[PDB]
This record gives sequence, C-alpha cells and structure tokens, in this order.
Amino acid sequence: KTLARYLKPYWIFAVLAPLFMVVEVICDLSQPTLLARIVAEGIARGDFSLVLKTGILMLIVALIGAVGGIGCTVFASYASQNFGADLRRDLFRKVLSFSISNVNRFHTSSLITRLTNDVTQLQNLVMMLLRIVVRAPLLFVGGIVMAVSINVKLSSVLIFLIPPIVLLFVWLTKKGNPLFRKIQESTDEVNRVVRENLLGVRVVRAFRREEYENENFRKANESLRRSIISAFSLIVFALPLFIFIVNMGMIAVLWFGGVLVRNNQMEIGSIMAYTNYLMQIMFSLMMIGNILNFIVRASASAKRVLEVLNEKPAIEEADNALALPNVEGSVSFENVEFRYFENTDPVLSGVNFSVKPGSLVAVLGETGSGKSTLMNLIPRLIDPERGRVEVDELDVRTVKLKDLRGHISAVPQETVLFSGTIKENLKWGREDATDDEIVEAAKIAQIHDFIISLPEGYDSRVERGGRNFSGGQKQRLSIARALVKKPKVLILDDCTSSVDPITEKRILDGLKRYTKGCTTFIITQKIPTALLADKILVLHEGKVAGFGTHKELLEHCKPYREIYESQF
Amino acid sequence: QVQLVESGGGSVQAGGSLRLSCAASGNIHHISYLGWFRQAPGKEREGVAALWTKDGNTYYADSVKGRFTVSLDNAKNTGYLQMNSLKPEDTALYYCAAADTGSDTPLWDWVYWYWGQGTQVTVS
Amino acid sequence: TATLRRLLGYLRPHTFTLIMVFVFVTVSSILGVLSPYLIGKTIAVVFVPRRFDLLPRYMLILGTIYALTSLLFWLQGKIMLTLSQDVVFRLRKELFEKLQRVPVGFFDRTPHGDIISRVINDVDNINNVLGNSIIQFFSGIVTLAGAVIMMFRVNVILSLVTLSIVPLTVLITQIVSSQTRKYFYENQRVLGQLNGIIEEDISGLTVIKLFTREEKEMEKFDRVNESLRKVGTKAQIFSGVLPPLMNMVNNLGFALISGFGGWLALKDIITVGTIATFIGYSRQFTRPLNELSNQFNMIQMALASAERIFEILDLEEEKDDPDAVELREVRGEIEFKNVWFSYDKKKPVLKDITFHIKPGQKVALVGPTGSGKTTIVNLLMRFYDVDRGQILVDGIDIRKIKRSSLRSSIGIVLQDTILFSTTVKENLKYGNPGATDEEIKEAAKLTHSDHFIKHLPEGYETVLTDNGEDLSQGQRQLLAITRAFLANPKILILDAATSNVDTKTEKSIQAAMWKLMEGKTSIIIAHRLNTIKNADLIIVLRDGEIVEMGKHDELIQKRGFYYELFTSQY
Ligand SMILES: Nc1ncnc2c1ncn2[C@@H]1O[C@H](COP(=O)(O)OP(=O)(O)OP(=O)(O)O)[C@@H](O)[C@H]1O
Ligand SMILES: Nc1ncnc2c1ncn2[C@@H]1O[C@H](COP(=O)(O)OP(=O)(O)OP(=O)(O)O)[C@@H](O)[C@H]1O
Ligand SMILES: [Mg+2]
Ligand SMILES: [Mg+2]
Repeated sequence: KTLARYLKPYWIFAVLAPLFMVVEVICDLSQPTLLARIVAEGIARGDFSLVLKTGILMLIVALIGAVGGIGCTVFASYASQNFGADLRRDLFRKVLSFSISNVNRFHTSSLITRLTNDVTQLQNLVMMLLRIVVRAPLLFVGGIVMAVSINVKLSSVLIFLIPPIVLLFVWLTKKGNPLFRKIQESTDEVNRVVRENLLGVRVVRAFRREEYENENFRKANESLRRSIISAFSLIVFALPLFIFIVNMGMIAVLWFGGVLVRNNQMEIGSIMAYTNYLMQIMFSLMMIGNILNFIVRASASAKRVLEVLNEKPAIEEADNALALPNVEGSVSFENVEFRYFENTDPVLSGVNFSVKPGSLVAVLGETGSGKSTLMNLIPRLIDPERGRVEVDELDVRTVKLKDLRGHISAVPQETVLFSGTIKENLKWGREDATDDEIVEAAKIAQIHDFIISLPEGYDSRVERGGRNFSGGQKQRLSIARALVKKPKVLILDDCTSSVDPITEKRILDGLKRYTKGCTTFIITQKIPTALLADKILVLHEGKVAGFGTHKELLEHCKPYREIYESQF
Repeated sequence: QVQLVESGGGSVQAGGSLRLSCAASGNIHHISYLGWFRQAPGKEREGVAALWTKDGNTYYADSVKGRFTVSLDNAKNTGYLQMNSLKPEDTALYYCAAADTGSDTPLWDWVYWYWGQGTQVTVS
Repeated sequence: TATLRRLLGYLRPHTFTLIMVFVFVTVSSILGVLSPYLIGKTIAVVFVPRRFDLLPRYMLILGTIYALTSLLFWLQGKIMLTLSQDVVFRLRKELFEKLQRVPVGFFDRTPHGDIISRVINDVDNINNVLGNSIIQFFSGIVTLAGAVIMMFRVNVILSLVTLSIVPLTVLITQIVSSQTRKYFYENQRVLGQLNGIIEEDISGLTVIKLFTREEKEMEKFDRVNESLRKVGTKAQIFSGVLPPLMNMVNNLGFALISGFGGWLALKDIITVGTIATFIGYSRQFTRPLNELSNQFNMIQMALASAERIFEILDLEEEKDDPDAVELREVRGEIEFKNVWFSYDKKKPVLKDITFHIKPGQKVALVGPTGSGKTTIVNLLMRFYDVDRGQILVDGIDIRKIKRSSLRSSIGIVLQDTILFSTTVKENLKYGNPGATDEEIKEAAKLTHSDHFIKHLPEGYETVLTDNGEDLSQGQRQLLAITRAFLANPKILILDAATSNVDTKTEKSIQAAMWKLMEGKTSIIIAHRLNTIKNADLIIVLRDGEIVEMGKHDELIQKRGFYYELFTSQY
C-alpha cells in the first residue's frame, strides 16, 4: 500500500499507457473485418474505387494501432522506471539514516539486493500491470459477452470450469511466495561470499585458502540455483495443468452444445462462431494467471523493501530538539552506563567526569578499556543505557544531530577514505572550505608535502578506502579532513599509530599551535605525547580509573603507573 | 479493338422488372471478368454485380442480394443483368465492364480492360 | 555475433538434451495445428450431418491430443529449467574462479559493487537467451518452416510476394536491435556504478554520518540514479518498439497480396476464394516471423550483459613460471639484489633496494611515513613484481619459486587487519585448518588473546560481525597475530602488528613471542622503535632507499637518521 505512493507523481503516464493499449486493441480487432471488406467487397465486386477506399482505411487503422502501440510502450516505460528510481533514492536515504546496529540486522550484502534486485522485481510488476491492467479484463469481459450473445445456456458450463482455476492460482500464491523469498535470500548469500572475497583478497592469497573460497562460493551458488529450480518448478507444472483444464473447456462446450443442438436450443451455424470467442476467453484467462505469477514474485520483494523503509534507526532526532548553531566545548559525562548487548557485561559503567572548554584531555588505557566507545558517545553515534552525555551543559539527545555532529570532528582509529580526489576527500568536513583552508589543514597534518609531490596534486585519484596510500599517509589525510571542518570539539583515536616519531612530533606540536580554543580529546598509547595535555583521563576494565595531572596519577592511579613503567 | 454496346434502359414503376443487355464486339479471346456498376448524378463509381468465369461465383451489393442476377452468353458474346422487384432507391446510370485475357501474356505485364457506353434506368 | 558465438558455446555440453527439447517442441507444434483442425472436423462430421453417435469418439481423440500437448509442455519446461540453471551456474562459477586468479592490482582500482553486479545482475540477464527463450525459438523456427511449405502448396506466385516483404522486417529488426544493445550495455554499466556507491557508502556509513555527508552522498547517488532512469527508459522503449512496428509492416504486405491476388484473379490464373485462403496461410507465416524477430530484439539484453560477463573472463591473470620449483626444507635465506619498484610505473617508490638476511635472524625494517617499508614486504609476498632487480628466497629467484610454495613458507600480519564474519575459532583456524582446539587455545593464551575471547557470549564459537568490528582495534590485531603464528611459517612478517595494541600488553607478549619466533626468520616493521631495538639487524629506510644498516647500539653512536628517529620518541 505504501509502495503505491511512488507511482502517484507519475499518474498521467500511468493512466495513458493502458488507455493507449485499448487504441491498439480496437485496431487489431478491426484487422479481420477491414481485410475482408477489401477482398469480399472491393476485389470481388471489381470496383477499383472500393479497393483503394478500404486500402487507405486499413493502412490508417494500422497507423493508429502503431501510434497506440508505441505510445503504450513509451508511457509504461516512463511510469515504471520512475517508480523504481524514486523508490531506490528513498531507500538509500533510509539506509543513510541507519546506525551500524540497523545495518547489522539487514546484513550489508542483503541491503545491496534490497536496493537493486528487490526494486527491479517491483518495477517490472508495475511495467507488466501498465500494459495489461485493462487489456486482459476487457478482452475477458468482451469475450464472455460474445459467448452469452450466441447462447446463454451454453455459457453456463463456462462458470463450471472456474473452481479448479481459482483453486490453482491460490495454490501458486500459498506455495509460491515463500519460495521466491528464498531466491532473494540466496542472492544475499552469493553477494556475501563475493563481497568478503573482494574485501580481503590479500588474506585469501596469503593463507592459500583460494580453493576453500571457491568451495565457499560453490556451496552458495548451488544453494541459489536449487532455490530457483524449486520455485520455477511450481510454474512449469501449474501452467500446463491450467492449459489442460482450459482445453477441457472446449470438450465441455462441444459435449453440452451437442445436447443443445439435439434438443434444438442452439443453431448449427452458431457453434462455428462460439469456438473462436471461447478461445479468446481462455487466452484472456491466461493473462489473469500471468499477473498472479508476477504478483507472487513481487510480494516477496515488497516485504523485503518495506521492512527496510519501516526500520527505525537506533539514533533519532527529538521533536523538540534544540538547534545548536554555536558551541563552546563543554563535554560532560553524568554517571554513564553503556552496553553493546543486553546479555554481555557493561562496556562502560560509573563514568562521571567533566571537561573544561578548549582544554586538551589525553585518553589512556589498556586494549579493550572502552576509549573508542567513550568517544563515540560525544557525536551521538551511540546512546547510553543509564546516565546522560552532555555538550555545553545540554543532553546530546535533546540537540539537533546535523548541528551537533557539525561542531564535532573525529579521526577514527581505523582510517577509511573514499573514492574520488584528495581535494574532495578533505572537503568532507567543510564543503564551503577555501583552497588556502584545505592546504593549511594538510600543512598541519604534514601530508601537504606528499600531495604536491604527486603529478595531479590535490586532484589526484583516491581509491576505495584509500588503498593507494601508505598506513600513516591515509592517517595524515584523516587528520587534515577533521581539521578542515574547524571544530569546537575534536576527537583523535590513536591519531599517529602508523606515523614515524619525527613526523609524529611535527603533527602533535602543530596541533597544539593551531587547535587552541578547541576542546581536543587525544587517545594515545604514549606517555610523552600524553604529557602535552592539560588533564589525563585513564580508563581500566570499563570503569574510569583516574582523571587529573601526571603527578596525581603517578601517586594514586595504579593502571596509569603500569602504563608509565611499560615505557619508562 | 473491342467495343461494348449498352441497350435496354427505360422508366419502370416500383416492384416491376427490367433486363439490361451488354453486347461486346471485337477480337475477344477469353473473358475473365464481367461487372455492372450504377452511377448517380453526383457520385464516382459504385458496385452492383460481378461474375468470374473460372468458378462462376456471383458477388452482389448489400442492397441487391436476391434481386439482380448477372450472366454471360458464350456464343452470342453478350453480358446480361436481370432486375426484379425494383425499388425507386436504385435510380441511376448503369454501366458495363469486361476483362479479356489474350494468347501469351508477359510474366508481369497484364492484358486488357474494356468499358461500356451507359444507359439510364429510372425507377419511381 | 562474436559474443553470441561464445555465449552459444555454453550450450555445447547440453547438445543431446537440447535435441530432445527440439523433438518435443516439434511434436507440440504439429499437435498445436492438429487441435483446431479436429475442432473444425468435428463440426463438419458430427454437427453438420447431425449424427452425434460419433461425437464420443472424436471427443476422446481430441481429449488425448490435449492430454499429450499439456504433458509435452510440462516435459519441455522441466528439462529446460534445470538445463538453463546449469549454464547460469557455470557462468557464476567461471567468474568467481577467475577473480581468484586475477592480480590484486585490479581489486584496488575497480569498484567492488560493479564486480558484485556483474556476478548477480549481469549473469541473471543471460536468462532471456535460455529457458522459454530456447522453447519459443525452437517452436518459432518449426512453425515458420511448416508455414512457408504450406504457402507454396497453395500459390507459388503469391508466396514470392509474401517473401519479398521479409527483407523489410529484417532491416527494421537490425535498426531496433542495434539501438537496444547500445542502451542496454550502458544500462548495465551505470547499474554497476550505482551498485559501487551503495556498496562503498554502507561500508563507511559511520564516516559519512560523522562528517554529515548524508546529503552530499545523496546528491552523488541522484546523479547516477537519474542517469540509470534516463538510459533504462531508452532500453525499455527499444525492447518493445518492434511488435507494433511489425503489425504496420504486415498490413503493407496484406495490402500488396490483396492487389497481387486481385490481379491474378483478373488474369484467369486464380479465383477470389484463393485470395481469401492465402491471407489465412500468410498469417501462419507472419506470426512466427514477427515472434523470431522480436526474440532477436529481446536477446540483446542477454548479449549486452554477456559482454560485461566476458570482460572479467578475459583479464590477464597471475601465472606461475612453466619451469617453476617448489620450496622443500625451508630455512629462511631472504635476499634483495638492486631492487627497483613503482606502483604507477612513472615515479619510483623503491630505489636500488639491496640487503641480505641469513636464516633464523630477526630483522627490523624502520623508516618514515611513505618510505616504502610495506612495498619491500608486498614484493616478497609476490603480490606485485619488481621493475628491475632480484629477490632471492633460499638462494632461488622469487619468479622461479611457485606462488603456492612461496606463500606457504612466508606469513604476514598486514598493516590493515582484515578479519572474517565467522566464529573466533574459525578466524584463527584460517591459514592452518589442521590445528587442534588445544593448539588454538595455547596460541591465543601466548598473545594474551584468550582473555577477551572467553568473555564473549559463546567463547571461541562467538560469530563475529563483518571484518570483526565487534571487538576493539587492538583486540583485532591480537587475533591477526594469533592467526599468523598458528599458520607456523618459516618466514614471518609483522608489519605494524601492534599499532593499536597498548605498550603494557606489547611488553607482555614480546617475552612469550620470542620463544615462538626463534628458529624462524622474521621481518618486523614498526614505528615503536623501542620494541625493535633488540633485533639482530635494523634496516633504516628513507625516500625509498636504505640509508643505514646494522645493530641498535652501532646506529645510536653513529648519530645518524636512526638516532634522530629514536630520540624523537621522547
Ligand atoms: N561494535 C562493538 N560491538 C561489540 N563489542 C564491542 C564493539 N566495539 C567494541 N566492543 C568491545 O567493547 C570493549 C571496549 O571497546 P573499545 O573499542 O572502545 O576499546 P578500546 O579501549 O578503544 O581499545 P583499543 O585501544 O584496543 O581500541 C571491548 O571488550 C570490545 O571488544
Ligand atoms: N596500491 C598502491 N598504489 C599506489 N601507490 C601505492 C600503493 N601502495 C603504496 N603506494 C605508495 O607507495 C609509497 C610507499 O608505500 P608504503 O606503504 O610501502 O610506505 P610505508 O613505508 O610502509 O609507510 P607507512 O609506515 O606510513 O605505512 C607511498 O608513496 C604510497 O602512496
Ligand atoms: Mg580503540
Ligand atoms: Mg605500511
């Protein structure tokens, strides 16, 4: 019902396409009568004046039929393709609104199918309907009208053959629909196998599991073709079985008609014409079965498409969400308790601290403390189970997301770049950024020297994920990307993990010189880089272990000392 | 050099009968078609009756059906059209047409065609 | 036609079964013309003479015809459905197997979404050349041959007139079909572009959300989506423009045979009834002629997609030397001799890289960001081949050692950790599937991986998310280190293995790691110089050149570029 609205703005073409089919149909039904008039009346009588009179008329009705035929094809192609194009963009808009927990429900590989293959199946149904939505019922009603006109009593057996027909296209609905869903579910698996192989080909080659992956694919490819043959066997059996009952209708007409002529209720000349219009009823009945064969395939795709559109994202903006045009950088955590899953233990628990605006806070702790998780709460990527996160003494939930995320820039622990140019990738932060502004951010990130050394400069090609750059190269590009946005709150998750000590110093001392006033959070595994900060936040086993100066932590915080001893 | 002479056209009251003769003179080899057409003082060319000598089938107008009958005399070389129970609706100038097929005609080139004269038939 | 010959080649292992399909469809075609003949006969034999005593016999004969016709249609479909899916299965198998042979360089430059599209969306499109498409072609050619023989049986002269209108139908098919293939090939390549965007955006959604690029990515999508709507409409219009156009052509043929037929009747050759009979016989010839011509316009969808399938199948794949040797009794004699390398093949990355490593030695490879440390390693794994120079493993050239044996002797913990969406046990079992549950549990305990693995809801049987993102960045590296150690290679590479692993855990593993590293040659790339200072040899790199080489204490007192790197740490 919701999917029907996607065709509403293209209703002009949606009503013209079946209307133009009628124009063709009336012209093709006129063909036997117009070709009879040119020979039996024109040629037979001999008058050359009637030969051309009917001759010009038949060529004109063929031209009206051609214009009507091409018109129907054009208007049906418009409304169906536009239905799909609008649904594809409205689905991708919903996919963009999703959190990672929403993308984890409908597996990444399945969503690709839902936005391409599932749309195509719904698009083709609209295309199929547009051409024969009025052609099939009018030829069926018009056909039975011609059967009743000849003989009403003989038309009584035409009612008797409907029960096995209705019992057959209902069997095709109940058994059919879940089987076409299994094909679309099997395409998600072949998508998953080909996706994981493309995104991790180096691991496959290095561990020589190439034969293992071919078997991993063969198991998915066989399961796919088995799902196809199992759902299409349901049609290769029903269609000839239907055709049989259809042809049995002729025998039912000849037998009962024989009884009628024997009892003188039907004429001998009447049976000759009845045979022709009976085949027309049967041919039109096949079209009503064909739409049901397309409906059962589209119904499985419609369920898959609708559940994506009906999925509410984990993070949603409030109705009374206050707009934040200007921020100071007052990050506060009020007894924050977080869990990734209900069954698991709390990832973060009893987290209560406040950060001064403009101050630099060094985040430290052992692997799996919750440093990356604690940071993700600030740009509202995740929300806590108990307690609240605040920016400028305001609960992050009660603030507009575009406004809040606009003032918070981040450098993720696992740096991911996008396909395009270096200039485009840096403008990801601020789109209104000047050429001097992007160069300044790259100069602070020490990546500027490399970008200029390239033949294309800032317009140099960037591959998917930034695979055409070194470890610390794409890392330095991510720093330059966040800097461009000009934040009030900056988050740096192991900022220089893949960067050498010399370049590390140039970036760190460079940031302290130009990120003055911005509240900077720096996750680090190094004590010398941590000493640069105004205050040091230390996490251990989920809970906050310490918060304060270097001296305070060396004398009170046990895990900070453990981290200090491991280096000095 | 084939010419068609038309004779037998006069005033006949409604429900009456009148026969029309169409004499053909010349170097006639074999007649394949024989036709009769009526022309009103403001109409082009119509179609009343036709005869095909190969099968003998007669094709008439929708209004005629079982009224007018077309025939041809082989030895006399004259076409005929008998009109029975004449209604005043068919008051027009009646004409004749005859198609002849000569000995050895080319692969794609057709033979000849010959028209009548025209005689007025008035029915009131 | 070149692509058609290749696509038709996939039908060759099904030749005999396709002959049966043709035998069954020809019987269905002769029964399809026998059925209205018998209905016509029943009226003239039992209804016209009013002798209904014969009716049960004729009805039984007609009933058996319909029973046979329906059973043949079922049989045609049942064998064709399995036959078609075996071809589609072979094409999907052929593509995946090919990618496993194709070089790594291709996957980095070409979008993954386009490759995913070519495997599912493009192979699904070669189905309109299989199944009922073969049945309709088989039925079409028999009806056409069966009609043309009946036409000349009626009148030869008129049959030449109906055959002279055929070149016009062939010409309009040739114009339409060429345009259909033009727009359909474009439709499938724009589809791959759109599939590339959806694929990349989903795998990086967090970054799109963090930089509020949701709208800018939507307008990026809308550019390709509008292009797909534009060419998709053009392809759909050209696909079904031929049937109403052919009805216009048929009418010109009907008018021409009415004129020719009328001419022959006036020449005493035929009668008026013969013209009315020939129009009936021409209808049984035009029907399959238009059906076969429309089928030719429809197979353009499969032909355009077949090009996109074959494009992947004709890529210059990674091939081993014809006289390549297998490395037996590996010790670890690694050597580089005046090696030069460039990725873009314009600006050099590595310049005259030459060094020797004796077996057993734990060698360190340090240098600045973009020096070419990962490049040295990627050449040793033979993912890329040297421009000018020689790499010698156990005294044999890398090009002479088979890839199967080389990658079995050498293990790698890549700079970017890539995990799989399976159990923790299966992720660690990768590389060495013949590893006992005890061996996996002992290896995880050594790298301090076992602690967080036990904390999971199913332990080692806990199913991980895509790339294992349901763990901390450092925890993912610990799993990568365990997987490489479980593989037990004679040569091990630890390229930035502890980037996100804290110094406290890094110190704890190093002590237990040495026992599992001794008697094995290893190359350790690290920016955390304080860990690699214990190495037997330290290769200092800068701007793709080896500047300094030797031991830690020797390089420190030298006060060189290594000293500048080590001092910069504090
Ligand atoms: N997406 C996730 N789903 C489930 N558990 C997660 C997820 N991300 C992290 N965890 C778990 O939460 C805990 C802490 O998470 P986090 O990634 O923030 O660690 P961390 O302190 O940043 O460590 P590191 O420095 O190694 O990255 C770990 O036990 C980790 O396995
Ligand atoms: N796939 C690739 N395509 C193109 N250029 C590449 C590719 N991989 C690496 N490069 C380039 O090669 C050079 C050196 O790469 P490499 O990864 O080996 O450096 P690195 O010494 O390991 O530095 P880092 O420690 O920061 O990773 C860089 O200029 C980088 O852009
Ligand atoms: Mg982290
Ligand atoms: Mg590297």
